[PDB]
Amino acid sequence: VRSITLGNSTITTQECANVVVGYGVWPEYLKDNEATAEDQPTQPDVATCRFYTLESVQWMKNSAGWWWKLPDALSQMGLFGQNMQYHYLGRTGYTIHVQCNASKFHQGCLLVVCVPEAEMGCSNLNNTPEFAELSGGDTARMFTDTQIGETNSKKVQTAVWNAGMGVGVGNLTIYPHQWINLRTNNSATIVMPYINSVPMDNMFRHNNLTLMIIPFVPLNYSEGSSPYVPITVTIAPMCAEYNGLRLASSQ
Amino acid sequence: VRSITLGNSTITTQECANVVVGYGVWPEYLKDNEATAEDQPTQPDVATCRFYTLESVQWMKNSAGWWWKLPDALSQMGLFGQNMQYHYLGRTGYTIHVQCNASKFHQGCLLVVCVPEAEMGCSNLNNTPEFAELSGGDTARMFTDTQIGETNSKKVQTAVWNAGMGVGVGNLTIYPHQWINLRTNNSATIVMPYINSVPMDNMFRHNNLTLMIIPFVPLNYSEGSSPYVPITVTIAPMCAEYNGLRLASS
Amino acid sequence: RSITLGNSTITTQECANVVVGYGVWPEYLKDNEATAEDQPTQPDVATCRFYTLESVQWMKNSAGWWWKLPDALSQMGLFGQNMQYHYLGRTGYTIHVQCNASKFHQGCLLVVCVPEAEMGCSNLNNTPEFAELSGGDTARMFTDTQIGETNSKKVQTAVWNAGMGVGVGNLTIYPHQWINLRTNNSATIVMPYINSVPMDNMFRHNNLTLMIIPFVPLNYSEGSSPYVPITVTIAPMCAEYNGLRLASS
Amino acid sequence: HSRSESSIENFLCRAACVYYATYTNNSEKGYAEWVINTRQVAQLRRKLELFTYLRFDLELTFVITSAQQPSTATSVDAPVQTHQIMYVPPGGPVPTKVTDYAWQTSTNPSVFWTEGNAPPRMSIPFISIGNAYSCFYDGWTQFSRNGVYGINTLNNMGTLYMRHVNEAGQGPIKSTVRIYFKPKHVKAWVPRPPRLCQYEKQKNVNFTPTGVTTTRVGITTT
Amino acid sequence: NVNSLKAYQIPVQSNSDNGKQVFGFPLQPGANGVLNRTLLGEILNYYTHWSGSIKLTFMFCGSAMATGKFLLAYSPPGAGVPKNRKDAMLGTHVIWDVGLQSSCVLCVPWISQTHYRYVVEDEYTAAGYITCWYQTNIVVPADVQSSCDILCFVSACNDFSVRMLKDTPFIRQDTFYQ
Amino acid sequence: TNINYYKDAASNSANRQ
Amino acid sequence: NINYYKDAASNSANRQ
Repeated sequence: VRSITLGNSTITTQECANVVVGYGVWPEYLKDNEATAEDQPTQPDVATCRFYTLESVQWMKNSAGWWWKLPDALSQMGLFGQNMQYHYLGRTGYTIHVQCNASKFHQGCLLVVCVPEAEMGCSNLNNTPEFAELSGGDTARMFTDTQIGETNSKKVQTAVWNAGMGVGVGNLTIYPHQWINLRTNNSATIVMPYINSVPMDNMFRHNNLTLMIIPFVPLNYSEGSSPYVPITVTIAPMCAEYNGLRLASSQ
Repeated sequence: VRSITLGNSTITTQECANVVVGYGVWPEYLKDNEATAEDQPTQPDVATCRFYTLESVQWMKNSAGWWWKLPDALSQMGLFGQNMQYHYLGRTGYTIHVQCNASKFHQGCLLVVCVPEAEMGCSNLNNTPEFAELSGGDTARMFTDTQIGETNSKKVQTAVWNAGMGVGVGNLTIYPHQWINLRTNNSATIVMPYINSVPMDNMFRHNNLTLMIIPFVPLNYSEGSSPYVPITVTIAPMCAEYNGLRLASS
Repeated sequence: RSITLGNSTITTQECANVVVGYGVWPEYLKDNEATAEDQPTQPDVATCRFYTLESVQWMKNSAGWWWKLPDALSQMGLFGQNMQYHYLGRTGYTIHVQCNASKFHQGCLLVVCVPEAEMGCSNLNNTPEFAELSGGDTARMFTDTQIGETNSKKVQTAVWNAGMGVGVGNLTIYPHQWINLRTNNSATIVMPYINSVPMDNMFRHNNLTLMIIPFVPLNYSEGSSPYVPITVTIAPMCAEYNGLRLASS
Repeated sequence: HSRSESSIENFLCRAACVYYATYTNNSEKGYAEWVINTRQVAQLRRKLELFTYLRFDLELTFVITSAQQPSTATSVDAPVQTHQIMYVPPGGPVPTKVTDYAWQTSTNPSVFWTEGNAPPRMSIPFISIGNAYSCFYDGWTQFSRNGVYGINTLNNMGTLYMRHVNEAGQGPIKSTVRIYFKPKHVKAWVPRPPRLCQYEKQKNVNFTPTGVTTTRVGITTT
Repeated sequence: NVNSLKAYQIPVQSNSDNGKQVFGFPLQPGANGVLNRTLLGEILNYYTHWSGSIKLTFMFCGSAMATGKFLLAYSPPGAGVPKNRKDAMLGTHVIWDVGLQSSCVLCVPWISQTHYRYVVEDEYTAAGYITCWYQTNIVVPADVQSSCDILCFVSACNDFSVRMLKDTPFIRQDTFYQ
Repeated sequence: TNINYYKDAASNSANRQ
Repeated sequence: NINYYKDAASNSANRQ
């Protein structure tokens, strides 16, 4: 077995389990060459780059999927969130560890993907979804197995087979991803780098990434096998930087 | 014509009255030879080590004096306070800048002192003073012009001539200090190092330092001269370290 | 210290700093840049000296003052005499605006030197009158309000446009200083020859225009002396005159 | 990083319509004329007026467009139209009619351009008598400090005439010539405040006073 | 005030209070009325993009006997305009003692998500808010005025550049001037 | 590559560099 | 290759 240690935390991730390192890039700190913000950043290090375990969700035989926006997922988690409120600009990578364990007598398969810039569409084509609909602080917002109607002016068109992005759900594999096949898998680990067109961005106004966990083969199990299979997401900021110190934000 | 810069901030000082550097020690970080905590320490640097300006007070012809408890002064002011809430152990030095300006037609003199371990006494000798009486964050607590009554259950014996510590106020000069004489001075700057018997301590339970501003020669001025002379205190943590990350504390 | 030139030796000095125009110290015309083939007259001491013009009073209401430069020293001494007798002339200047108040006074003047200060009219269909633009040894004044259209040949002296249709708060591009009575006693600007041609006629063309505009008005408590004058002292520098002939104003 | 696009050359070296005029086919005296100044248009004038003294060559681009005017004949056929633009330097003979001898341009430069082709273009040197163009002139034209006050005592750049070389068409055609200036190889001196008040006249600085800036409610307003 | 020199005068006075913001404008050099007509703003209005630090020079034109202290603060965007000196004090701030320094220069740094910002207003390219507060009340002696004025100056720092030449919105025409 | 075709300097392109 | 224009944006595509 192996030990992934970030600050006060330490994960146990099989031994042969493959860590998917984003687009081949390991998160690193900003270089003086590509920067413009003239104020010296704050690098919390141990206090920020650590494993925050978000809320777990239940995988049931009909579950369509779950998703989290990342900057707005760790917004309420510790000193990461505090620096997030107090600074105008931020920059972060992540180590995402999605854990699900069943028994030999269970079956199922989840796609765990990291969509950068997951701009989602609305149910009413004449409106954009609302902040609460797109965002759930450590409270996974759920995909749906059905189309939501034109009614409900400000909701996300959560039909899973379009991933709420107007694409084929079967093509999300271009984004860094793993599969949790209960037959042979216990967890998925993805190390995402800073993905953005600008060197630093605000952490409340822009969710640079979006984690999605979508069961492609549904859970099933014989009578007697434990029927409550939870999935627990644990994300860790990596090489976090903040610039532009100021008042906090009511966001 | 001098500037002291820390983080996002920058203070303006005359190139004459130098900085009183604590007990001859400039603040530094803890080294692996004096420490006991094993966890790596958060050192927020620019976000923590910066000039936090506390609330201003008015100096009047009758004012007896003011004091602040240091760890519990910036406790709710910025990321210093946030780290203070989220960590079990902390360690800091300070740069304290007391700013007061009057005119040539004014007169007066303040003692600006930094008392390490300013354990203060009670009015009722059968009780220990109350935390709210001893402590004020962004709310300077005040010395008294007179003895407070023994009747008061949990109050601080704030009689200025004893500094609330049962000593001679005229001997507070043993602690690091400066004088703000309005005739010749506009501010005083004292750079205090970490003073304690242990390498680190909890920042809510123990106020290891206490700032005191006591006017020894009171404010005075002729009719016409401005009657409102405020005193503003601005403290900047220096070489801040935090250990033992945990759930936050009220 | 002091600044001594041609029998005149103003001493107003306290470290401080002289604003040297556009970084150029006045010099005589080089043979490389000249066209007038006749040999110039360089009176030197007799002309390059501190002529102190009439003083003006800074009042709590004063909007500002201006002088056209050739026609400010036009009547002052041998500078004026050579000016009358020669067709072409070329000079730099050292301008010294002197104002002193007390510690209990407050106010601030902008002292700027505008090259080519072409000024507009109130009646937009004509140009201002010569006397309206010019005041021999007599500072002309800006106004606190817009002047009237009916006025046939008057200068639009509303200060906030400087009589040039521009932002008065942007006059700092021209060489300038501030006389902040809190910290200041005078302003000294050493201006070089500014013109498109090597030499020009000194009656027809006022190459420069000094402007003194109070940005923060004079104020003082009852008792402090209420009469604060401003005195302008300008000295030609490296004066040259070409084309001697009869003279006429 | 680089301040390249903020150089004076980049700032001023972009074509700008300085004036445009009209003339008619047969008419009677259907020729156009223009005394060349740079102060009739607002945009170019302000850009140039950010400086007191300038020096540069010029790129002249002419955009000449014609249009059919109403007529009473049956199916008027337009043959291709050619135009002549003649420059009369100050002092030269001046066309008094569409069929004048001045149009011979033995010496006076002129362009002949046929419609439907690339717009004609011409570069011209630094044509000043002094060592720099003057944007402002705080003086008069007469030594008696009388006559004219301003930059129109300096402006003497000659006239620019326009005519149809084609003519007599059975149906009338009206043409519009648009002159475009583009400063090349520019040199500027003595910057001065940008123009604040709207321009009023081309021959003087005369302005109607306006406020310093736009207004807000309070000093703390955001 | 805009039609007079009073627009350039920042009023300051002896006070019974503290904090007491003296002025506050957004950091829109090319858009807001405070700055767009400055020298810097005029130049910026001929370009589309801008980037760099800004020199805000403050000169105290009060009596030689007046003293005091001010907090000049630049608060980056993300949080509303600082409401009290406590809030403004977290962002970039400077303590200016009037008495030793008649003038004080604040170099507002370039803290932006992008390499450049729009000269025109856009909530994406936000610049922040510049505020000033009383650090220590203006103390004045007898028989000298207690209310003074301050002048503000804007310039560009050594690392300032503009881009994408364009026409200014300030000049307008409807006929050929003659 | 920039070659000037005309005998007069005024005919050249701008001094952009 | 030979480029006729002073600005790199004017050049042809990078297909070789």
